[PDB]
Parts: sequence; C-alpha cells; structure tokens
Amino acid sequence: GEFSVCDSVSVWVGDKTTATDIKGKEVTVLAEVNINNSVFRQYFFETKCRASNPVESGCRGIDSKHWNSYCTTTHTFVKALTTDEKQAAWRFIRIDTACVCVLSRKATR
Amino acid sequence: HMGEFSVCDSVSVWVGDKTTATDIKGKEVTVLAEVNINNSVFRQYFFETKCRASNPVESGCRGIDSKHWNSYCTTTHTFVKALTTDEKQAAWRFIRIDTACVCVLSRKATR
Amino acid sequence: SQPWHVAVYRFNKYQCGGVLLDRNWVLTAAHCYNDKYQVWLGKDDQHRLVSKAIPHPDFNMSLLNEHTPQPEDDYSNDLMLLRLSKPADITDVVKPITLPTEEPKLGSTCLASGTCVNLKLLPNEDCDKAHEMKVTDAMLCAGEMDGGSYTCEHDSGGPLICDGILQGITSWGPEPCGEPTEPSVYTKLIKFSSWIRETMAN
Amino acid sequence: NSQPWHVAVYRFNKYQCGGVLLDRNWVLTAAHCYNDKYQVWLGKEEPSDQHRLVSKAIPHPDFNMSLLPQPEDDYSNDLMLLRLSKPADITDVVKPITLPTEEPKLGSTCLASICVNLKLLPNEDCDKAHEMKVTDAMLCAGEMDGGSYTCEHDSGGPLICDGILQGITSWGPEPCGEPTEPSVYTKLIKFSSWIRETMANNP
Amino acid sequence: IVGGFKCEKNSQPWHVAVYRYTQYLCGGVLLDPNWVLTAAHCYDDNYKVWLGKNNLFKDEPSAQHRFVSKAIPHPGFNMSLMFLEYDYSNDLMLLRLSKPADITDTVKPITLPTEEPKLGSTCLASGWGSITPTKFQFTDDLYCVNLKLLPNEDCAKAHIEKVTDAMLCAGEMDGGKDTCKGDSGGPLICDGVLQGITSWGHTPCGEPDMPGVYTKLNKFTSWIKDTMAKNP
Amino acid sequence: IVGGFKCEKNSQPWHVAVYRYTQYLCGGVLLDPNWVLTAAHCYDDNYKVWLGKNNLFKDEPSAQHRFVSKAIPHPGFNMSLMFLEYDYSNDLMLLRLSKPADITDTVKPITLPTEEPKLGSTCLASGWGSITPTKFQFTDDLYCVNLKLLPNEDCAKAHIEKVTDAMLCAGEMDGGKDTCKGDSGGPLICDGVLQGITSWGHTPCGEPDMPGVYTKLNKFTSWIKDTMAKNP
Ligand SMILES: *[C@@H]1O[C@H](CO)[C@@H](O[C@@H]2O[C@H](CO)[C@@H](O)[C@H](O)[C@H]2NC(C)=O)[C@H](O)[C@H]1NC(C)=O
Ligand SMILES: *[C@H]1O[C@H](CO)[C@@H](O[C@@H]2O[C@H](CO)[C@@H](O)[C@H](O)[C@H]2NC(C)=O)[C@H](O)[C@H]1NC(C)=O
Ligand SMILES: *[C@@H]1O[C@H](CO)[C@@H](O)[C@H](O)[C@H]1NC(C)=O
Ligand SMILES: *[C@@H]1O[C@H](CO)[C@@H](O)[C@H](O)[C@H]1NC(C)=O
Ligand SMILES: [Zn+2]
Ligand SMILES: [Zn+2]
Repeated sequence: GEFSVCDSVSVWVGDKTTATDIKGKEVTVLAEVNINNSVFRQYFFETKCRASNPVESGCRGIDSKHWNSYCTTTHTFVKALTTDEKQAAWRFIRIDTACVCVLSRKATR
Repeated sequence: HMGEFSVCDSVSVWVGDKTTATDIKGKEVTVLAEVNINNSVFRQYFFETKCRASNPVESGCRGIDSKHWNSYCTTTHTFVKALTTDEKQAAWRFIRIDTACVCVLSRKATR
Repeated sequence: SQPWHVAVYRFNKYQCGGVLLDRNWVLTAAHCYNDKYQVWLGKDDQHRLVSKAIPHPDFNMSLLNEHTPQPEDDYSNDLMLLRLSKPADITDVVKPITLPTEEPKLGSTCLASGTCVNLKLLPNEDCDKAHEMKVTDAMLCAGEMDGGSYTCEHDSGGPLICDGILQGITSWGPEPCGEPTEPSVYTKLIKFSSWIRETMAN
Repeated sequence: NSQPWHVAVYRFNKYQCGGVLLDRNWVLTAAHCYNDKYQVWLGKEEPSDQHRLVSKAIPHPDFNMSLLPQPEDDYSNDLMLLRLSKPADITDVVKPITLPTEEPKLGSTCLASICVNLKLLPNEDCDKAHEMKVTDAMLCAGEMDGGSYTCEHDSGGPLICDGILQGITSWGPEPCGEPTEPSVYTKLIKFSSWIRETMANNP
Repeated sequence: IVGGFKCEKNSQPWHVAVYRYTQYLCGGVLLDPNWVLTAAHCYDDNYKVWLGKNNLFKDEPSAQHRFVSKAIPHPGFNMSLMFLEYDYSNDLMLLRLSKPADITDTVKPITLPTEEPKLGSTCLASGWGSITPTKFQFTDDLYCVNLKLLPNEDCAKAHIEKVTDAMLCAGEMDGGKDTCKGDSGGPLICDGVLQGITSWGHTPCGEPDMPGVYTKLNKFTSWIKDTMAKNP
Repeated sequence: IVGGFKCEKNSQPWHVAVYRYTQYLCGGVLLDPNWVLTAAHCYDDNYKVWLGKNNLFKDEPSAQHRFVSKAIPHPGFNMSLMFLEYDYSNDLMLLRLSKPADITDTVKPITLPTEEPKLGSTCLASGWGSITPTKFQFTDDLYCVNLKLLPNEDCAKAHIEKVTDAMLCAGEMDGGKDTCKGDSGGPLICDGVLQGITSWGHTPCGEPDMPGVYTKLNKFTSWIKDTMAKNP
C-alpha cells in the first residue's frame, strides 16, 4: 500500500551526554532535572535515516534517469539543561527529527 | 535557483503564542508561556516545521515518477517536553509538535 | 525472521498486526475491529481477504473507535480471530506459530515486533501504575530497560513471544509510543485458549 | 515581482550565500563567504534565471581571514565584491540596486531575504546577546513583537530599509539565531567610497 | 497483455499505438478518420499515432502514421491523479488527428455502443503492454486475450480503489489472464461490440480473484458524439 | 541534437538506436558485427538494437533489428548513477548481439582510435535526441551536428560536475549547437576518426559557454579489445 520515500527510525534517547548548541559550540547534557533528586529525567525523541540509499538510486520512487537523489537527516531545536565549562543552563540543542529526500538534476543525457 | 532542492517544501518558525496541544497520551492540554525553574523566567518557544503544500506540483512531490507512483506531502510530528495544565495540575508533559514535511508513496493502478 | 507476523489492512483507520495460527486462521486484537479488512501475509508476499470476523463476545464495543482516552476503560478480552477466504501458502517466509501450553514466568525475556524489541515480563502492578487503562488478570505487562535508548514501536494485535513461545497479543497502547520507560499491556493467551481452540475447530 | 537584486552565490562545497547585484557586472556579498570557486545564480535551472561564473574575487583588506565560534571576534569590514565573467542581462526578474545615500533612521522598517519584516534597533540590543563583537561599522536589525517568529539567515543578503539598500547580512548562527535575539548586518554607507573605488579600478 | 495469444495479422485495425514523440505511451481505438479514442491518464504534451500496426519493429507499408492537433479529456478525470482509495472514474480522452486516416483494409474504424453489456459475455482486449505480471516487459507484437465480463462487485471486493458505475469489471478468476501496464486506452470488445477501454487494475497482473477495471463506454456515448462534431 | 541538420541517408551506418523493449533508450556505435558500443548510464535490463535506421516511424527495409545477449559496463562507472559534484568518468558499455549484424551498405562498423585527438578538430555527433533545449522533444529523423573540440578547461570552468582524464570537451562557445537528452551513446567523430561517445552535459542545451562532455575513447581501446577477445 503506502510506504516512505526514505526509511526512518524513531527512538527515545536517555543516554545523551554531548550535543551541539544553537550557537554552534559543544555542550554537555545533564541527565536529571528540576529538584535535588530526579523529579524527571531528560529524554529526547529522535528520528534518523536508515540509509542514504534505501534503493541504490537514492530515494524510492524518483525518476532515476532525470534526477539524482539522496536521503538526509533533518534536525530540530529542543530546550535542554546543559553545561559549557562550569556554567549550566537551559540551551537549545540540535536533535535529529526526520529523513527527507534531496534532489538535483542529472547531467547524463 | 540552479541546484539542489527538497522533494517537498517546508517552512520553519518559532512559535510563542501556543496555548493548546495534544499530548502523547492523546489528551488535549493547555500550554503555558512562561516557565519557573531555579529562580528564573524563560518563555516557552517551540521550533516547528510544516509543509507548504500537499502538492508542490500537481503530480504530488517533486521528482517522482507520476506515471508509476501516487505521491503526497505530509507533515511529520515529534514529542517535546513542555510545561502544561490539565485542569487541576501543572506538570511537564510530552506534547505533539510539527517537525518535518515528508513524502509518501503508493502504487498507481493506472495502466 | 518472524514468519507468523501478518498485517491487517484496515481501510481508513490505523493498521494492525496479527499472528498466523493455522494455514487458514489469523489472530489479531478486538479493538482492531472494522467492517472491511485485507490481510497481508509475508515480507504485493501474499494477500487474502477475510470472510469470518469473530471478536470475543466479552469485549466492549463502545470502547471502539475514537473515544477520548480515559483510564477506566476495561479493554479486557481484547481478542479477535479472522478467517481467510483462501488459505495462506506456507513459504520460507510465511509460517504459523503454536498456541501456549505453559504459564508465563515473570522475569522472562520477551520479544515484541512492529510519525525485534527485547522486553522483560514484569508484574501487572507496574502497568497499573501509569493510570492509562484498566489492568486486569486477563492481561500481561511487559517493558524494556537495558540502557538509555528505548525504541518507539507499538503494534496493535502483534505477538509477544516470551521464552521462545507465544504468550500475548498487544492490546490498547498509546501510538506511536508511550512515555519513555512505561510498560505496555498485552492480552494473555492462555486465559483464552479454550475459546480459540473451539472457534478454530467448531 | 519582489526582490530582483538578490543573487545566490553557489560556493560549491560550502554554504550557499546570498548577494546584491549593484551593476550589470558587479555582485556584492560578504567577505566570510569567501572561497576559491564561485558560481553566481541570478533571477527567480528553466530560463527566467541566469547564471554567470566569477572572474574576480575581492574581499575588504581590513577583514580577519582567520574567521573562515567566540564572542570577541570582530567581523568588522565584512564585505566583498565579486565580478562576473559576462554581464548580467537586465530582465523583469533581474535588476541592480543603488548604494545608500541617506543615513538609516533607527526604528525604520527593514526587509530581509535545517522577505521578513524587521525593525532597525539600536546597536546595544545586539551587544547584549554576546554572540560576536558589535561596532559602529555594523547595524542591528530584529524581527519584532508578534507571537511567532521566522527562521532565516542569508549571509551576504541585502537589508533594505524603507526602499533603500542599507546593509548586508554579516555573521550569525545558521539556519537561524534565537527567538528574539537580533542579527547583525554590515553598515554600507561607511564603506561606500571603497565599493565605488574597487568598481572603477578593476574593470 | 498477460496470458494471451498473438493477434492475427490484421485483425484489430481499430487498434492504435499512441506515442509521445519517440516513446510509446498507450493504446487506443480509431473511431473516425479524424478521431482516435484513448484513456485520459495518457495525458502528455504530444501525441503521435501509429495506425494499422502489428509488430512495432517491422516494415509494414499497410501502416500509416499521423499527428494530433487537439486533445480533449473528460472533465471528470481528476488530473492530480495523472490514502489508497482513488477514483479513476471518467477515464476517457478524445484525440483529434491532423490529416485524416486513409481508411483501408488494415485501418478500419470501430463502432460505438448502444448497448448495456451482458455479464458472462466473452470479451477481447489487445495491446503492446507487458506479458509478464510484475516486471514490465512490453511486447513488439500486438497481443489479444479473452476475458469474462464479471459483475462490478467482484472488483470492489478485491480492489482498495473505487469501483463506480462508469467502470466495467472483466477478467479471469482462476488468474493468468489480464491486461497489464501499457495496455491502457486499448479496447474491451465484448460480444463483437466495443464496450470498454482498458483503464486500471492490479500489479502483479493476472492474480487470482483480481479482475481488471475498464472504462464503461456506453455511459459516455453522448460526450463523444457531441465533442466529435464540435471540432473544438 | 540541438542546432543540427538532418543527416545524409547512408552517412551514419555505425549509428544504432538502443531500445529497452518498446521504449527508446540511447544511441550507439557499431564496432564489430557482433558488438555494439553505447554509454554506461544506459544500463537497463534489456537491450534491443535497431541497425541501419534514418527515421524511426518510416518503413526502411535496409534495416535490421538484433537482440542483445550480454552487457559489459566499465567497472569505473559508479553504477549508483544508474552534493552536486558527480563523476561520470568511465561512461562506457559494450553490448554483444545475439545474432550478428548483416554487414551491408547501410550497416557498416566504425573503427576504434589509434590517434589522440587534436583541438580545433571539427567533430560530428548524431542522434535521435531533442532538438529543443529546455523541455525534451525527441526526433524521428537522425540529426547530425558539427562541433569544435575545445580544451577540457572550458568544461571544468562552467560545469559543477567533475571534468576528467577520460573526458573530451566539445561544442561551440557562441552557443546554439550541442548534443542533448537522448543523444547519449552516440558518436563524436573528430576528423573521420571516431574519438568519443556522447555522455553528459547541461540542461538547457546549447547555452553559451556551456560545452558538452564526451567519453574519450582513446583511454579505453585496450579494455575494448580485451573484453572482445574474452568473448564474455
Ligand atoms: C558513487 O557516487 C556516490 C554518489 O551517489 C558517491 O558518494 C558521494 O560521494 C561524495 C564525494 O565524492 C559525497 O560528498 C556524497 O555525500 C556521497 N553520497 C552520499 C549519498 O552521501 C560515491 O563516493 C561514488 N563512488 C565512487 C566509487 O565513485
Ligand atoms: C481526486 O483525487 C484527489 C487526490 O489526488 C482527491 O483528494 C483527496 O480526497 C480524499 C477524499 O475523497 C481525502 O480524504 C484526501 O485527503 C484528499 N486530499 C488530497 C490532498 O488528495 C479528490 O477528492 C479527488 N477529486 C474530487 C473531484 O474530489
Ligand atoms: C463499556 O465501555 C463504556 C466506555 O468505557 C462504559 O461506559 C460502559 O460502562 C462499559 N460497559 C459496561 C457493561 O460496563
Ligand atoms: C584576527 O582574529 C584573532 C582571533 O579572533 C585575533 O586575536 C586577532 O587580533 C585578529 N587580527 C587582527 C589584525 O585584529
Ligand atoms: Zn496482489
Ligand atoms: Zn544554464
């Protein structure tokens, strides 16, 4: 019946230690949050691609003779507790969220 | 104009006027704009990405073999932990947020 | 490598999984009930239409289709047998699975399937703790916990093969997945063996 | 019918920058968009478009090339002139744009091309967001006071305040910065005599 | 055409091969020297028409080849088409040739229907579409096959897509016989009378309990005779 | 071929049209009675071969049509090709025919290079490809066009895709003439001697300062005779 142009996988991540801030620098994630002892733990919902070429032409269903295609992982920004050297605060970190298909024109005639 | 492009078009915005959300348990819940954690005020902003159209082109998504595949663009969601009210309590619950615009395929029965 | 897995294409509502029990029968959940069905075996592989829909009489139909999810819902007796209009061909990819004989051990390593899955069969109170639905003695409870990466999968009607043998059938659960550590509730298969074996023979 | 001066600078393996067409022969982008190879795409390939190769790259000398992320970085003098190998054709989709004449008024409405309505804020509102160093040779613009904000950042792109070209997008986190934090553009009047000079001495 | 036989040397003169410049596109029937009828979903930006052919790769002087100046598809066809429940209802398209066809022995028009076809009738379908069910292996020779006209319910039962009163259900139930990809626009001649045009079906083609769906031409005999004289 | 003239009847007997069942695929060049040469990116799962043709919809008796029994593409071609900087380097493929070409007046093989082409050489390219730059309008008649062999640097300048050792750059710099979609696998004969095959280029075709890229056959003459001798 129906199926995706690029395959994906969704998992919850609780073992995330390092991440990339919105400003572009590295930051270290903090497992437990809110009060002196684990009122709630930080879990992130991520979605990555399974392969760049699910079908060796790239994405499924593309007109291989006309287009060059590849599947790439798209990111999103989520607020999360982290630390830089010693200052710890709520920062927007880059989280994987989808698998989209990209296109270019095929020069082959 | 001359290079690479998305198979389905999208738009990314920061939302700060969000009041309602349908959480992970399927329940309608109210989203507050300001948090209160460790002596400070930070406003709740969510990064959303939706589709611009279901048909960026009549035949569906771009670059698809319209004489073999039926196609449409649809919006994909993700779960983000946010401050919410479920009439009685105020708690941090996972709410459904729009995140991507993916393309779906089916097989054409036309010969 | 899970040959018994079948996909129940319900027409204009969410898909359901199921188990192949006999060259002629398929076992899914009652909350998967609909007027039109289409059973996809394998992996257009094989696909047959369903002639005989049979929900366990002791299930609540009011619980069916778009209720606002309240935690006092007794999904108990969530079970259904579908009969194929034509038998399923056995291939190295389509194979049945036998009903349970022995009782489930708590602590067992179980498998589950699927916008694999290595579980452990926990006590029912662990499920009763997430006030999501009513958990009774006609149900099982399973969760997973070996790290900080839990996969988001919830297959309504799919199997729960514990200690190598069939033991349960995925009941109602949040979709695509639940809160990150939360257990899911499956329907216990032994408690209902008599009903199956008779409806499979009679 | 909107912004005909806009151009895309295909920097090959690096991030695609934007630019403004100033003459039929000259394109103006940002110095930090500097690379070895360039390809300039003007227009809305599918002909309405236009693509020219660049024959001369000329960054401002007074720029720090080591910058090619820390808050003590001076992006001052972030400007570059690219000369096309063949002239661009003026059409109903490709038009040049004039250098500024009058000074920009604070509080003016400005346009900006994983087109937006900005307001020219006082340089301090930028200084307070410790991202980079803000100097008198830069402008500060911010999208303001709605409920939801947009996510755009076109390096080398034009900042057109009240009909006239007033700036060129300098550095900034991409795809976009934070929810209310302003962006910094390179103030053009301040470099007007330099552009006119590099344009009359390199034909 | 899966599970068929090669058609006799010049048995189907109404058969047309619709091309798009140099590439094959669909089949069709010749109604009038100036008119050809095919299926709406073959809509492209150019139509050449090869008249009176049997083997697309041989020398046939009997053949003619014309161009098309106008194309008129039925307004009921959703052109977004060319969720799994699609409605390929009014799948039909008139195609006006440039210079008229030289009606000879090997190029003869076929007559429209004035009859509601009967169930159980033995129908004929032809075309240069695939002979293999899944892989698409088109044929050089024009193939024919004999199908049985089943009731519309057999189709609705087996297909997830809409079966409406503008559709004719035909095929074999034991399987092995069915039209397939590339046969569209071709005729479904039941009991000597043209009653349908090959539109949609299931891939793999020729599966048991999965009949093909053809456009019912007698619920459209009006739009054709109107649009034909109009010289649109 | 954009900006060309209709060829002179028996002028290109080495020219072949490679079909994939009923659909046009690419052009080609005949080297040995039982061997045809075309581009690698024309890789599909069946190759029929039309020999001695001038117009695809006309009746030509002098022609022949052979089936292909074996396909041998160069291992250098990244077949994932059937980021913008692609490398279509070793775009080459040998196609062994089932029953041999009947060498006659209208079906004659062209000899492989010994030479290394010189610049300024006027080269000829033929093909059933498009005569329109933007959208694709294939031709029934075989067109021929005379291009100039430019330095490989003219190509690398304008194209974002790698121009390399195994490539020949040819075209006109004013614009107006250049092979185009559908001309692939065709020949690029520079001064009576075959030197290349049509591989890739830019769409729109015939744009000023945008020459086409052809496969330099001289760097492959050892692979050809080796794989011809091994009768694969
Ligand atoms: C075959 O082609 C693929 C592209 O389809 C090549 O993979 C790409 O390699 C480039 C560098 O050459 C990377 O920038 C791309 O990101 C790669 N593609 C993908 C989808 O990630 C591959 O290297 C080529 N292989 C050979 C032997 O040429
Ligand atoms: C023709 O096809 C289109 C799809 O291409 C139909 O649109 C869909 O219609 C169904 C209901 O019939 C909806 O559930 C889908 O969500 C629709 N959306 C889209 C984006 O396809 C359309 O209805 C059909 N034609 C007519 C005349 O209605
Ligand atoms: C059936 O389910 C509905 C909704 O949960 C409930 O209100 C009703 O009481 C149930 N039926 C019985 C007999 O308890
Ligand atoms: C260039 O950048 C470095 C690091 O930001 C800085 O220390 C140095 O002073 C700069 N160069 C000049 C000439 O200011
Ligand atoms: Zn099937
Ligand atoms: Zn171009």
